[PDB]
Amino acid sequence: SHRKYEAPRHGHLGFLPRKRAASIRARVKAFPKDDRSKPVALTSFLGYKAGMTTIVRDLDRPGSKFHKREVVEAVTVVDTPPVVVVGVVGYVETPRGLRSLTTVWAEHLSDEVKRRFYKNWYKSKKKAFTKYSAKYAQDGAGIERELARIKKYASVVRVLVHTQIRKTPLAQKKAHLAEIQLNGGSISEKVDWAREHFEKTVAVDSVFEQNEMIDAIAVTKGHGFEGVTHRWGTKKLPRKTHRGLRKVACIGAWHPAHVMWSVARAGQRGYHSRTSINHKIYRVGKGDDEANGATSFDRTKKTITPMGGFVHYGEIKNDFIMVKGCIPGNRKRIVTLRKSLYTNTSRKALEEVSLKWIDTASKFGKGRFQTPAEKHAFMGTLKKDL
Amino acid sequence: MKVEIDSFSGAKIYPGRGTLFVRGDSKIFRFQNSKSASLFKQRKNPRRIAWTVLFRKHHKKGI
Amino acid sequence: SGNGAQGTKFRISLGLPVGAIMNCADNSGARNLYIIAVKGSGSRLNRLPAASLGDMVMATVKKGKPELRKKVMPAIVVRQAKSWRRRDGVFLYFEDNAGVIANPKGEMKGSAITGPVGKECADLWPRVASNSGVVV
RNA sequence: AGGAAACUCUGGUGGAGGCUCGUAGCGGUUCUGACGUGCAAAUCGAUCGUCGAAUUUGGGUAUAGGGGCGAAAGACUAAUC
RNA sequence: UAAGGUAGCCAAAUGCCUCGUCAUCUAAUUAGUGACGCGCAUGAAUGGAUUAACGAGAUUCCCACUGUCCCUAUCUACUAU
RNA sequence: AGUCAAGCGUUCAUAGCGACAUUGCUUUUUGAUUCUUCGAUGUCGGCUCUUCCUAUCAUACCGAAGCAGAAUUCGGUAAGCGUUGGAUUGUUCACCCACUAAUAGGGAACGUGAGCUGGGUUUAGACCGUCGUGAGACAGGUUAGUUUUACCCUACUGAUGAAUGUUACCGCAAUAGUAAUUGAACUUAGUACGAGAGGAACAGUUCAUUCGGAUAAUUGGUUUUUGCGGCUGUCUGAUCAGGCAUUGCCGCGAAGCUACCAUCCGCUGGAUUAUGGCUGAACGCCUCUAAGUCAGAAUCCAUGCUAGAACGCGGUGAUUUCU
Ligand SMILES: [Mg+2]
Ligand SMILES: [Mg+2]
Ligand SMILES: [Mg+2]
Ligand SMILES: [Mg+2]
Ligand SMILES: [Mg+2]
Ligand SMILES: [Mg+2]
Ligand SMILES: [Mg+2]
Ligand SMILES: [Mg+2]
Ligand SMILES: [Mg+2]
Ligand SMILES: [Mg+2]
Ligand SMILES: [Mg+2]
Ligand SMILES: [Mg+2]
Ligand SMILES: [Mg+2]
Ligand SMILES: [Mg+2]
Ligand SMILES: [Mg+2]
Ligand SMILES: [Mg+2]
Ligand SMILES: [Mg+2]
Ligand SMILES: [Mg+2]
Ligand SMILES: [Mg+2]
Ligand SMILES: [Mg+2]
Ligand SMILES: [Mg+2]
Ligand SMILES: [Mg+2]
Ligand SMILES: [Mg+2]
Ligand SMILES: [Mg+2]
Ligand SMILES: [Mg+2]
Ligand SMILES: [Mg+2]
Ligand SMILES: [Mg+2]
Ligand SMILES: [Mg+2]
Ligand SMILES: [Mg+2]
Ligand SMILES: [Mg+2]
Ligand SMILES: [Mg+2]
Ligand SMILES: [Mg+2]
Ligand SMILES: [Mg+2]
Ligand SMILES: [Mg+2]
Ligand SMILES: [Mg+2]
Ligand SMILES: [Mg+2]
Repeated sequence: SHRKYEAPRHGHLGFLPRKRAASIRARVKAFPKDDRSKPVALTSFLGYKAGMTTIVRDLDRPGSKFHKREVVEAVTVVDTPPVVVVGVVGYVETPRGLRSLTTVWAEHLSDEVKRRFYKNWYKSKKKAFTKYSAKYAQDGAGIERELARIKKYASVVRVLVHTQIRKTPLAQKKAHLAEIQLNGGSISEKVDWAREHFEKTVAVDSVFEQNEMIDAIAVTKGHGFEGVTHRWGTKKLPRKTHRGLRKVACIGAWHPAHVMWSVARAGQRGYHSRTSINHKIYRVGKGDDEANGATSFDRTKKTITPMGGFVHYGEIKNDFIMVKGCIPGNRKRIVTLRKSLYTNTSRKALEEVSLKWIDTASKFGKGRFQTPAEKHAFMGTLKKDL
Repeated sequence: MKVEIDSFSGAKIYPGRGTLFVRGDSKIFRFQNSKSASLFKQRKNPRRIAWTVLFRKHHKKGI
Repeated sequence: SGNGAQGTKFRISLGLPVGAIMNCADNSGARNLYIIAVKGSGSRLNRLPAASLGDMVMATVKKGKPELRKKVMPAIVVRQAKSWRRRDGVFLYFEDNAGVIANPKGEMKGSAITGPVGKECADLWPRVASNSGVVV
């Protein structure tokens, strides 16, 4: 018989299977559409989620009742040390999709990137790209012809980059390596830009700018095996339920004589790769700068790091991206930012944002003070101070 | 933005921090944290809580 | 809310389900209001229709004058006592649940309101804003 | 103490009751909880009924199968009625 | 007809029609209570009517209280592993 | 659900209906039957949860009206999306209150008891009424009454994993899934329309409902941080410092987890259905149609998103000597 009262479906079927991700770095499944008019630029960037804080900004929404009034918003900080370009690769378009035909690496690879090709680095001869380096040091022979091959073929070019993991307070020592699509000029211009940028660094402001809506791609925080009640949001059964009540009562009718795929069941929660779109960049902050946390209204020279550092992360001595809201993934996780795949006007992606004040109080508790100078001025002298 | 003062402990309240409480006599109290809020709703006297600005003013500590 | 709304209301945390009893702030001779319905509330299985500040509800007078008891009438929630966030991020709450009795268009049955009212209800209903002494 | 008298009233004393709250004890209401190839062919935990008697109980003794016994449920009569 | 149900009581644990009609209780009540009685099929030791107190008896409402619920979350021990 | 059309509809069979008749469909009614099951298929309702159907209640786009506007009615493509909270009743059904865009109808062994519950029916106890001489009977009423087992196979949810010279990195994308939904306010505008009463719509703006995916800066919750402090009883001769009280209790309590109880986010291109058209014969005229063709729906397919064939694939680095 029919279900007595209608109710919406618990959970979303387009986020199936709810399994662990393949890798800890989420894959960029799609890049912005290219145009052969703009200069050669990247389409994505790599950073590490450092934590959240609050800002205060004056809202400019002509029609809201809080127009030209101050609001506080939750932002998240992505520590982005400047990435390093080591290698490019091109893709020809077959009737079976895109296919890589070549990979041209830079001559000198750093230890933090060539640790990625090792599981036991401490007991190794470190022989990696040593014959490719001997393929270098001639005029150009074993490199320039593959570059010309990418020019002759390969109607989509991707640049191999790697993070600078030693510039972050993480204890990993093994950088993350990824491909970023180029979205400017012809194939020759793309590969010439890459060849010029071999063994060289790219800063985050060369690709992103303020008030730009971006997409955050990351693997969410893991929670292990989880029951159906929290995994899918089903209703808890009543109190006098034998054999437990954090379950689904009916897992299917008699016919079809099978448990359906659409029945909510227990399993892994978290550690899924997610892509959250339409996140406005509020500040492209420079690490080569004091007063990162200062605004034109605050004007007290304090960096973006809170008191006592970021919880479980550390300091933000490098450049960073302050982006509005929540992004998937926890702290210390590699996070791939991406430009928007379409142009959104919406009267919200076009809003220019100027910050008034940034919170730098301690996140290790109910922090009262933004700076140690303010703390000492309020509290006076102590017993340790003489 | 304005930095308000805690109505119980005299601490500085930054935007988006702490809570506000409107009592039936139309009086507005502000608390930086649930500690001071719970002490207020326990009706403790701030002149007898040793870490409050009112206490230190009453005892001339750092005065 | 609905008909007599003067503009919109940003989402206030719902603190008054049906069956809740709030005080009667105005001088219409009623003591308490008993919430039986929420105007504009959605439909979800097993979910109670819950009211926030500024919302128009249907209520009955459980205690008060017999001219007002034993009938359904529109009311307006003016004090919530469940903590809610404003867009400037201050979390605030009164110390009691309180509403006034109004017509379906928003004109109050009474003439004066005791205690404070929320400005998120005052801006939504001008007749409440007229008889309100202090608006926070 | 009051009253003409009949007798009434107040304060104590006393310690009655198949009285009452509540232990040990006896029982077994509810969770229709635990267990339910159990610790257990009836248990465990909490919540409960009663707790000076028409009480609880040992031993001895009597009643034996169409019979016994039954404050009566077709209950019990050696996990058997 | 032997006598034709008296005193009482009632949609009662007893009333088919029936969720009987009226009133009250609620925003709304096949429930509850108070009334009415041509009562399928109430009724006097087949005991009738009433009844203070008592009740692990059945039922309705009110106050208080609460994760029973809106709407779930978190923690501990022993499992499960 | 049709066909016909006597009449109703002021006038007018067919805007909407529609008698006397007649043709069907369905298996969500109740019957009829007895084919399977009596060496047992756990049997009413509710809760919970998924999917399916369309005979569409709402929403999208349209056609018709005895459609001036507003409201409404009939019908088409349409099952994409949603279809509620309660009083009484064991109820299915029902009847009211109220919200809503709407509170449409059904199936899946009359879905679903090794998923729950046990209120009801349907053992044994007991009461009343009627019947019976009686034991007893009653789809008459009432009350009390044990709801067992998965560790096996498959299915499903997750998790590994041999063999593809080894090992590592970066990738492609066949296939499969897919998601966003609805309303209000301002403005349009007291404008169009209408004698008046009344009274719109497109675009735009701000919010909100339902759902979903994350996240924990803040707020709230949680406390074995047994972290700090306090309190009772007892013990260590007292003090200090502690033990026990099945985590002794109380207040605060970071971190972590977590909440529409907190915050953020939830894309745009094509092909079409209904329908309206263009050109244009058949039928020298006319005609959206026969050839051809245009625009077009919450539709479909892509973009996007989620997994990645463990017998689908590509590129790339290093490839062992005194086993
Ligand atoms: Mg069903
Ligand atoms: Mg249905
Ligand atoms: Mg049970
Ligand atoms: Mg913190
Ligand atoms: Mg329900
Ligand atoms: Mg006694
Ligand atoms: Mg007693
Ligand atoms: Mg005892
Ligand atoms: Mg027991
Ligand atoms: Mg049991
Ligand atoms: Mg068991
Ligand atoms: Mg018997
Ligand atoms: Mg025996
Ligand atoms: Mg009589
Ligand atoms: Mg009667
Ligand atoms: Mg009731
Ligand atoms: Mg009666
Ligand atoms: Mg009798
Ligand atoms: Mg009893
Ligand atoms: Mg048969
Ligand atoms: Mg059988
Ligand atoms: Mg058989
Ligand atoms: Mg068999
Ligand atoms: Mg079976
Ligand atoms: Mg159809
Ligand atoms: Mg059937
Ligand atoms: Mg079953
Ligand atoms: Mg029963
Ligand atoms: Mg029986
Ligand atoms: Mg007889
Ligand atoms: Mg029978
Ligand atoms: Mg596909
Ligand atoms: Mg969630
Ligand atoms: Mg807290
Ligand atoms: Mg906490
Ligand atoms: Mg033409």
